[PDB]
This record gives sequence, C-alpha cells and structure tokens, in this order.
Amino acid sequence: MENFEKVEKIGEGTYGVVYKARNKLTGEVVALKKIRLDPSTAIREISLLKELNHPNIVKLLDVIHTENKLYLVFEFLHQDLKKFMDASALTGIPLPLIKSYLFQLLQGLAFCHSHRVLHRDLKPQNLLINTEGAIKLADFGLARAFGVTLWYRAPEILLGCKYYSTAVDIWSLGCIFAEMVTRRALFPGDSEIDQLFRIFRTLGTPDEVVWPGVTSMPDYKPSFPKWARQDFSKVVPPLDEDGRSLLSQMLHYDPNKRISAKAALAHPFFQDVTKPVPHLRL
Ligand SMILES: Nc1nc(-c2cccc(CC(=O)O)c2)c2nc[nH]c2n1
Repeated sequence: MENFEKVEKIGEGTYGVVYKARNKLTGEVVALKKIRLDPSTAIREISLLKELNHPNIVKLLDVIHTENKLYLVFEFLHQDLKKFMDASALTGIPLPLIKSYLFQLLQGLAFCHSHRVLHRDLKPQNLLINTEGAIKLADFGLARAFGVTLWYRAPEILLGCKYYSTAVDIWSLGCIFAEMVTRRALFPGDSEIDQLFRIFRTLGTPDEVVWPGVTSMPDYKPSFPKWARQDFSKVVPPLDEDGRSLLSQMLHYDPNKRISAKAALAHPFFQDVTKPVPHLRL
C-alpha cells in the first residue's frame, strides 16, 4: 500500500477485509477496512461520521477513496468482546466488569442515538476493548449508508420491517448483556426462522396484546406456533432482580416499549457501577 508501511489481515468483517495497518507518514497503527464493492451517497454520509467523538465509540479517523476503492480508517483496539468472552468462559466476566461494560455501551448508544445515528448490527465482534477498562462500539452509521450473524437481530427486523429505530440497538445490546452473564449466546439462530423461533420459545410468541401491529408485519405468519413465555429468572441466572428487570426492558417485543439508552443509564442496576480493570491477554 502507498500510504501504509505495513498491512496485516485481521479478518473478514461485515463490509470486507479488515487490516491492521501502520500509517506511512505518522507510524500510527489503525484498523483499515477495505469496503467490498463492484456509491457517491455513502461517501458523503459516512464522511459525516468522522465528526463524532465519544469515549465509547471507535473513532472513524478517515474515509479514503482512491484508485476507485473505498477504505475506512478507524482507531485500532487490541481485543473484541467475542474473544474476551471466550477467554473468560471458565471464570465468567466478573459482574462489576459486565456492569461497567453495559453502562459504557449504553453511553455510546445514547450518544449515537442523540445524534440521529443508529448501528443496526451490534454484535460482540464490533464491540472493542482496551487495557484501561473501556469498551467502544465500532461501525455506527455504516449500515444506513451501505443498506451473517443473526443472533443479535431485533424481532421487527426478522419479521421484515424495513423501518429501523433506536430500539434495534437496545435489543442487540440486551442480547449481548445476557451472553456476558450466562457465557452462552441468548438466541443463537442458524437462519432467520430459527432465530425468530428461538426468540419466541424464550419470550413467548408475540401477539397484538404485547405488540400492537405485529400481525401486519411483512413476514408475520398466522401459522407461527404459539409458545408460552419463560421467566428471565431461568434465562439469565444468577443475574439479580435489578439486572433481570433492565434486561426485560431491553427485550420487550414492541420496539416502542423498549427502554431507551438514556433511560437505561438511570436504571437501579447502575446504583453502584464502577470501572474495573480487565485482565487482557494480548
Ligand atoms: N482490532 C480491531 N479490529 C476491528 C475489527 C476487525 C474485524 C472485524 C470487525 C467488526 C465486523 O466487521 O463486524 C472489527 C476494528 N474495527 C475498528 N477498530 C478495530 N480494531
């Protein structure tokens, strides 16, 4: 590369290959994302995301459009939440650290949402951690500009609603919360219908009482099986009553009923939040 002294593939991301790269002029290590194309609107829209700065969002440092190729340059972090959860599977992530991470992620969502930016595809691979106890969300705003792990997808998306709201991100974060606590994915579906039916088997099949308008969703079928709903006490033990209450508000079926990021920060579950230091093996 003409502007990067060295470049190493990290892995296959949601938009193309992601590289660890060293800027040739400055020496700075960045995450360089090559967008897999064959989009003038996307360039201007994403370029606006360069302006956003919060401690819990991965900075978009640059948008590079050269040689008819598109690259996004982001601030590099040394581990994602997926790998951290794997590394913590025998002990679990300590509760104070789960709580710190959830609090920080909600601050990042609240910031992004207040600026009219959604994620739409939050998942452990786009939640990145550092050695100082921070966690940051990567790739906020890209999905709208550009138009597969289904495990974190909100039910309205799975039911074919093409109108996204802030609530889709709260759903995904609720699923991630549950996974940090239990050390297993909450809804590890293998297809859209398996994903939907895993949700239904835990939370009950939605109906017009809990979710007015659900039966007019594009992909809703009156033939869906009708499962009863399970208690969160069975789903995320040993999470306490405060954590279970918050999770239940993040996982309401009706997106309009789900707690906002701002309201979630005020929940009693955060009546003793702290910022612990994680043990990261790099
Ligand atoms: N080390 C590192 N890795 C990634 C990364 C690498 C591969 C995949 C993804 C997410 C996905 O494609 O869904 C993210 C970063 N994104 C911003 N900063 C980053 N730093």
